[PDB]
Formats: sequence, structure tokens, C-alpha cells
Amino acid sequence: KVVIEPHRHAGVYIARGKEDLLVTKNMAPGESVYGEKRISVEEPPTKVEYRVWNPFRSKLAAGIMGGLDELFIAPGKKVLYLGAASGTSVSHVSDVVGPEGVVYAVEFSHRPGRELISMAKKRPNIIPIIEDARHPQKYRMLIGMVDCVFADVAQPDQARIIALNSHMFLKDQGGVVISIKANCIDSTVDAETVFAREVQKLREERIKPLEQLTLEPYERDHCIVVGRYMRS
Amino acid sequence: GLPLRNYDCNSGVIWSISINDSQDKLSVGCDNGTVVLIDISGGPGVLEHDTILMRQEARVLTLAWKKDDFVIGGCSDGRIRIWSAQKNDENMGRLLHTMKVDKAKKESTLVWSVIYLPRTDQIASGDSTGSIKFWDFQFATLNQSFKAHDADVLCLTTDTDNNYVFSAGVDRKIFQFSQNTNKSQKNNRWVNSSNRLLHGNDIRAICAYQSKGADFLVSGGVEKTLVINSLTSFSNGNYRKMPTVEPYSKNVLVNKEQRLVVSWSESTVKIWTMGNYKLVCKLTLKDDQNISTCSLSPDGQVLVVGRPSTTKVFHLQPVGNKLKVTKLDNDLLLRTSTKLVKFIDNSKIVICSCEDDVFIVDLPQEVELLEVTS
Amino acid sequence: KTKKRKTLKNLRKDSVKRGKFRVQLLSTTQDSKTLPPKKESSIIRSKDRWLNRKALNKG
Amino acid sequence: FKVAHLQNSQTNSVHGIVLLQGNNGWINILHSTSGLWLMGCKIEGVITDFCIDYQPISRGKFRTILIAVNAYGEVWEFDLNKNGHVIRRWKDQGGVGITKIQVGGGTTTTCPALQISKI
Amino acid sequence: TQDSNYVRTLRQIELKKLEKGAKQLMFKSSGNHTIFVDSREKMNEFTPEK
Amino acid sequence: MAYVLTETSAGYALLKASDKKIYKSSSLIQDLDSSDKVLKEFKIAAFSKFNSAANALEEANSIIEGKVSSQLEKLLEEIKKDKKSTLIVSETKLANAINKLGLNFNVVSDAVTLDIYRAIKEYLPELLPGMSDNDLSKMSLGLAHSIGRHKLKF
Amino acid sequence: EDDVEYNEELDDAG
Amino acid sequence: NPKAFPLADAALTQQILDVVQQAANLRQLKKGANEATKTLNRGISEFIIMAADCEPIEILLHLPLLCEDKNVPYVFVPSRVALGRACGVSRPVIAASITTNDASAIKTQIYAVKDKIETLL
Repeated sequence: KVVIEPHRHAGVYIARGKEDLLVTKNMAPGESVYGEKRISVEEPPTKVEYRVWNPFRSKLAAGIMGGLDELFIAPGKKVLYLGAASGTSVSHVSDVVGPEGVVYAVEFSHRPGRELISMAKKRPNIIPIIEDARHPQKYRMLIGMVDCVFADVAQPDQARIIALNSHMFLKDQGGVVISIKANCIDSTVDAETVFAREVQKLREERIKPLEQLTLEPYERDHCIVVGRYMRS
Repeated sequence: GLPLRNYDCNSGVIWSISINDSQDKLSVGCDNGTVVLIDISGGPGVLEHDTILMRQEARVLTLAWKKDDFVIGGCSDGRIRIWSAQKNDENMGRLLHTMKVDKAKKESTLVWSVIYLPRTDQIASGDSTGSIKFWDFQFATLNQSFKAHDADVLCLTTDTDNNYVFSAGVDRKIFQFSQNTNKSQKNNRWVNSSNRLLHGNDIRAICAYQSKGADFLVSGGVEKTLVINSLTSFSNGNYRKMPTVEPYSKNVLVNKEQRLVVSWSESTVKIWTMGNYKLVCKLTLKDDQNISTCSLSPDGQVLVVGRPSTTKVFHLQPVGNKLKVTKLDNDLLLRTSTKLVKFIDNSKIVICSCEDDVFIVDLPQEVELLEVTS
Repeated sequence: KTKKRKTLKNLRKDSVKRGKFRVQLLSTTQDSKTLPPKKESSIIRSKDRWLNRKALNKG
Repeated sequence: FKVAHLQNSQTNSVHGIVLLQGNNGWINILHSTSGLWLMGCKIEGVITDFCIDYQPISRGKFRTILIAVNAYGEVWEFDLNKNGHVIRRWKDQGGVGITKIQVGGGTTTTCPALQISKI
Repeated sequence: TQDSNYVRTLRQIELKKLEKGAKQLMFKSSGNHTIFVDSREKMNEFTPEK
Repeated sequence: MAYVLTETSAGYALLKASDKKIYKSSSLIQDLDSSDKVLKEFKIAAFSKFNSAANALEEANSIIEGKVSSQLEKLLEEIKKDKKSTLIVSETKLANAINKLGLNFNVVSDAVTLDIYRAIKEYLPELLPGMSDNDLSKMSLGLAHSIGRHKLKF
Repeated sequence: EDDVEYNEELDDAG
Repeated sequence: NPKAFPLADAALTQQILDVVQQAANLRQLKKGANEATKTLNRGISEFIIMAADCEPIEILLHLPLLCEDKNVPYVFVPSRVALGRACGVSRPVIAASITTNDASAIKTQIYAVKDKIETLL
């Protein structure tokens, strides 16, 4: 049988054995949200269904394979997911937080939004918010304070979007995880130069960067920046 | 005199900056061919990302505004581009027209300067070939072409009434294009009235101003000096060449005792002694911020270097016709901004901070200052 | 001589390679605020190279 | 090239003009007899073809219009009696790779006039 | 035409097989991982194990 | 007197701030870091609970648009007896809308007030006696779906 | 002038 | 035509239509929305050109959904008639696709226009 083993970050597992894959526990067992392979293993023995996390589809999973030192996403924590195109990665984030935690999925485009809503019904701990992340004041009601802010928004002015949301809904000393696509921001200059600018812009917004990781080979011209929100 | 706000354009390196007529938005031209509108109507120190105009592959070397509706940009591929900045319109942020200047056969063509002429509804452009071209805005078509300069045209300007267009560039000449005559105005034709050679090197910047009591055409460039002319009487009027250095703020001091001459420039302090002169000592400072002022004690032992960021004190000891330097440590001075600094005696100093706080340090005893009516 | 210059260079280095990880120093906030950011040499050099190109024959 | 008739309005005299195709959207207009360069017209894109149209004004008066088309299909109309200033712009609907343009039903190179009244 | 149809069907099957298989496999990351420390001394004494 | 208008998935919460000019204090963060101090500084004035999801959706949409709802003005009207008071509103759009209503409230919306709201909503479940954190989450989830269906024109 | 030269950072290092 | 987004300008449309004409001569062009839909499924499409005045526009609006899924650049040109004539047919063409070929004689020009569409997205 496949030997699923624990991982550094709580709520994440690896189905070690023959075919070793990054894996998370399923909140709504018996179904896959985007057709991912599902593994069930008896543990004393009761079977617990698990979902595969594909790094090439989710940039957050590419961070795990890269070996991010600190992830503020963990069981029993509220997370604000900006740029939640669909349930591809939010569902796994919903898995990690578990029933106790909640995930605030923010999306703007309507067509993927309807896909997000259909997924949210299966997952009670996901609160879908169909609104522009550029104006957080609109959806302030539906969101409480958040331990971590994860952003996959591919916009040139993304650093402003993180600041407004972080200034509003992120707790002091909270989490900030940003996935950066340098091509959107500046294609003329190399990726390293673009990433340096993004770190600087975050510092101006009272976010201390902790670590940075390139996502190769999973994605080209991408990196994940992890920081802490120090209001003081 | 410090940066109130540092705002990132969220794009490639900036080449040009301009402001619209209502003075509420900044248009910023980038190396990656992007033009970014930055809203500044919030207030002083407030800058916000408004919109990004439609992208293209050529560096935007210069920008101009037609009221608050259109953005005109000269590009490094030899083309002039008009974007629509009109809000509440479907064409917002779209590239309405593209105009191409005559291109050098054996060289790249760069549209260095572009301006808008409200009276005639035209665009005046200068390129690297030395040509000045007048384009009809509504049709985006060429009206006139002048092969005036022998090299790049780097800057353009116009008078209040758009009766005169002044161009300058690498060839050190300033050309006057006039449409003052009524017959010229009716036909909408410009005339290459005259040119003048006033600069010893390239002319990078030119600007014009007119009021009921003022008439200035100010130019400067690689020569490092200003040249002042009259717009209306440019052809015949007198001109003034300002001094290269006018020491309103002194960069050099001399100590009567020890006969020392001290000069500071670009974080570097040199000390000379004259009996006929010898360079006793040179000090190299680390901080990028340049030295604003330096003060030497009457005895000459204590040297104080003041910068807006920090103030550092160095003790000077004469050894073997040379000066031995040791950095006296004073945390208050290191954390203090120094606009002006003066010695009371060999020990005590008066320091005026960038915030207008006058206090005395013995090597803070704050000094009361009368308020000033706003 | 040159070693003194290289030793000076080594001190003015805000990153270090610790194996597969490169640790980089973060400058003080006052430095960014007190003074505007440095110019990129490539962009400014291109303009100055152009204005002093051979075809002008400035001499 | 093509040859047309230009009326100098301020003297009411009429003379011929030779129209040429330039390298960059340029149309150069010369005096037919003296060979002097009178005016030039510019369009965006690559000039492909042009034609001349006459518009009568009054007894003994007419104006010459230069119609130039770009390979994309955009058409310029210049008023050669007013220093070659554009007076109209429009696009050939569904036009791409335009190769020629011509006018008919009135005076032209193929049906030139013999006196002013026949324009 | 039928030969073109036959080979394309084979090519389509192989593409789908490749997509399914690659999902099963896990690829080790090869990317730079920089860490930021505020003090110059913390850099010099930095150790990955610590 | 100083007031803070707070909006929640359950209803409108109106808070008396003890200090008239609490939003011009630079110590707000340490002043409000724990729930207990929030309780003394802010006391519940009135709570208009959303009776049904349909009312909640209408109330949710109006506040998104920056419009003063019928339930909001009633709750605001109840405090009108207090002469020359200050209302702290998170939004400039909502503050101006309340300003247009002609109440005797000096409405204030400042970046400093964000700290007040930040402390309030963090400890909201403890601030609001009777609703658990779980129940508040369930209110948002149902309301979130309802507003989402409206935005998508379902 | 290297004989009389003084560098602050070299002094700071040692 | 707000749904037609992004829409190429006059300067860029000439460059696109030039490539479409050259591709037609080399038989590297697929004409019609249905064929453009197929090439996306087979993953052999360099980029997709679409006509803005196509009425109703929705008949071609499925192609952007496929293109963004497959990471394929796409762009709109104002006229379907001009696209059809550029393609080299007697009918208005609302959509077209440039088939991939690394041994083509017009490889450089396709990638040149491809980048401008990528920047324009």
C-alpha cells in the first residue's frame, strides 16, 4: 500500500511509496473538483481519502516543492486568497485550513466565478467573494481578520492590491505570500530585476520580506515572496 | 528638501514625464513602451495608479497632452503615437493614430521631443535627423517638414499664443519657427524665421515663459550654464549667459589659523596648506548623500561634516606635514540632520536642522525661535 | 593595491552564497526615503552613447 | 507619375503639375514647365496609388483634389489649391492590399478637358 | 485523407497518455531560494542548518 | 460624543466611543490590542439584526453601493437625541451619504479610524454577546452565496 | 595623493 | 463592440494581415471558426485572429476561452471582409489560425507579430 507520510507544514502530506506526490486530505470525500487523482488509505483502520496536488497547476504547490521555509497557511487559520480563479488551488487551501479554518476566495471575472461558486457549496469553509480586489471596501462585511494573505493576482499594480487588503484584513504580524509573474510587470528586463522591485514595493507597504523562491521547473519567470506584516 | 514620496510606476525604466492641463494626472513613459497614468488629485504626497495605456514595443522618449483627452508620445522606432486618455469613452486607453517620421537610411530614428500647439491644433516633433515636422492632430497628417538642424533635436517649446516654436539640439543652435503674420495664420503655415548660435555644447533643455512683465526663453545643456533670451525679440534681443557656478552655498572654507583651505565635493573633503600649496589630507566618506556643508573649528582641530541624513565629526591632528584624522563619535550628531552648522569656539557648535530647530552641542540645548506668520 | 580594492569590493556586497541559498541584506528604510533610487546604467548610457555617436563627428 | 491641371487662384491662371510617388507616403508635385517644386503631400503607411479629381467652383474656377490610398486601405484627399492640406479622410470598406485607385465619369488623365468650362 | 485521419488519432491518444502520466510523476524543484536578513552580521554567521 | 458605524453579516452595530476624538490619537494600536479594552472604549448603542437573508442581501447591496439603507437611518435616527456628536465611518462614500441625510452628526472617515475598525472586527465575536464565532461565519457563508448569485446574475 | 588618502569604510572595517 | 477585446490598432492590423497573407501562400493558415477551434484542441496554433464586426459576435467568442486555457495568443481585427481577402478566399472569414511549423520560411515574421499580440494582451 502507499505510505502516506507527514510533511513539514501541517495539513500537507506526501503519498510516499512507489509514486510519490504532494497530497492533502479531502474535506468533501468521494469527488474531485478538477479530476485530480484521489488516494484513500486505511489508518487505525479507517480509510481517509486524499487528493493529489499538482504543482504545474497551482503555484502554491510549486512553493512546497521548492521548500518554502515558512507558510502561514495551516490548519485552523483564516486565509484570504486573492485571485481565486477557480477551485483549482483554493480547494487545496481549504483542505489545509480544515473545517476549523476558513478561506476567503476573491474573484473578479464572472465566468470562472460561477465555477468557484459551484465548488464552494461542496466546501462549507470557503466563502466566495465575487468582487474586484482593487477595492476591498466593497466586501469588508464578508471577511473577518485573516492570519495570512495569499495573492496569485497577475496584474501590474498588484503590490497596491496587497497593501490595501493587508492594511485592512491582515492581523498584525500576519502572513503575506505573493506569486509574481515578471512578464506582466516588465518583460524587457530579466526576472531577477523585476522581483527585486516587487520586494522593495512591499517593504514600503510595511511588509517585511522573509524569503523568496523561484518556481522552476514548474513555471518559467515566476517566484514566490513570503513576508510578515509588521504594522508597528 | 527631502523626497516626500517615492512612487513606483509598475513598469519599465522611465524616460519621460508630463502632466495634463488640469494638473491631476501624470503620464509616465517607460522603456518597455508602456505609458502609465498616475493620479495625483488626492493631495500632496498622494500618488495612485490610474490606468495603463495600450502597450507597444518602442521606448516612449517623450510625452505631451492635449487638454485632458489625449496623450501624444514620441517613440524610439521613429513614430509619433496618439493615445486616448478620455474617461467615460469606449476608446479609453486605445492607440488612435500612428505617424511615422522620415527615417535615416543608415541609423535609427528617434522622436526626441513632441509638443502640442493648442491654437493651430497641431503637433510639433523633433527627431534624430534634425527635422521639425508639424502634424495635423484631427487627421494625424503631416502639414510641413523643415530640415533645420544638422543633428538631433532634443527639445521643443512654444510661446503662449503658439505664434513661435523654438527648437534646440546637439548642433548648439536654436531655431525660431514663426506663424505671427495674419496671412500665415489664415493659411496655417510656419516659417523658418531665424536661428542663433549661443551655446558652446549640446542644448538638452529649453523652456519659455511670458507674462505682462516677463518674457524669457531659458536654455541649458552640456555646457552646464543657462542662456536667457527674449521670445518676442529672440532674433534681435540681447541675451545673458549665467555663470557656471554662483556660490550661493559655499563649498570651500579657509582657516586663518594653520592656513588651511578645505573644499568638499561629492562626499570627498580635501585639505590644502599654503606657506606654495600642499595637499595635507583627503577624506573619503561612505554615504551616498553628498556633503551639504562643512565647518572647521577656529583652531582647526575639529572638523564637522553635515549632511541632511547625518552629521559626522572628525578630529584633525597635524603629523609630519600631514593631518591625522579620527572620527569622534556623537550619536546625537549621527542622528541629526544638518542644514547649517557654525562654531561658537573650538568646542561648542550651533546646528540648524532641516526642520528649523536650532540647538547647541558642546562636543541638545534648544534655542527658542520666533514664530512666522503664514 | 588591487587586493585592497577587491577587499573593499567584498565589504560592499549585500548578498552571499550559502550553498543553494543566497542570503541578501535589506537596506535601511531611511536610505530609500532620504534619497531617490539609483539610476540604471544601461538606460542612461544608451542616451549618452547616442548623443556622442561617431556619425556626429563631434571631435 | 501623373499630370494634372492646377489653377493658381490668386491670379486665376492655370498651369500643369507633375505628381510623383515618394519613398515614405510622399507625393511630390512639380511645375510641369519650369520644373519647380511646388508642394508635397504625405500619408501614413506605404503609398500605393493616387488619382486626381476636379471640383468646379464657379465660372472659370475649379479646384484640384489629390486622392491617395494606402496599402491598408486608408484614403487621403488633399486640396492642392491650399498648399496640399488634407480635407477628408476615409477607409476602403473591406480593403486590404490595395493596389490601385481611379476616378471616372468626369475629367481625368484619360478624359482631359480642352477648356475651363469642360471641367 | 484516411491515412491522415489514422495517424492523427494515434497522435491524439499519445498526447493524452503523456498528460495523464506526467501528472502522476513528481519533479524535483530547481530554483533559487534567497533569504533576507536585516543585519550584515546575521548574514555572515548565517548557516542553512541553523 | 464619538460613534463608530460597524457593518456585519448579522446587522449594523453602533458603538459609543468614550473619547470624543479617539481617531486623532496616535496610540490606537496598543490601546486596542486586546478585547477587554475594546469593550470599555466601545459600547453597543443599537443593533439592527438582519431578519432574513433577503433583507440581508438588500442591506448588503446598498452598503456596497454606498447608499444609506432604510434600516441604517432608523438606527442612526435613534441616536439623534445627542447634540453635536461625531460618527466614525469606514467609508468616505458612506460617510458622505450619511452626511447628506442632514443628521446632527459630524461624520469622520480617516486612515486613522482604520485602526479602530481593525481592533473592533478582530474581537467582534467577543464584542457581540450572544453570537458565537461559528454562527457569524455561517451568516457570512449564506450571505456570501446570496450576494454572489446576485452579482453573477444567476 | 594616496599617501594622504583616508577612507572611512576601511577605517570602519579596521 | 465592447466584447471584442483586445482589438488591434490600424498599425498592428496591417502587420497581422500581412502575415495572414504570407501564411496563406505557404498553406500555413486554417480558415474559419470551426477549424480554428480544432487547431486549439490539437495544440498546433501559433495564434488566433478574429473579426470584431462578426454579427452575432458570440459565434466566435468560445475561441478566447480555449485560447486562455491553452496559453495561445489571440487578437481581434476590425473587419471580417478584410480578413477574408487577406486569407485568400471569396467569403468573409470571422476567425483564422496560423498553424505551427518550425521549418516554415516565414517563421520569424509569425513570432514577431506573436510577441506584439502577447504584449497587447
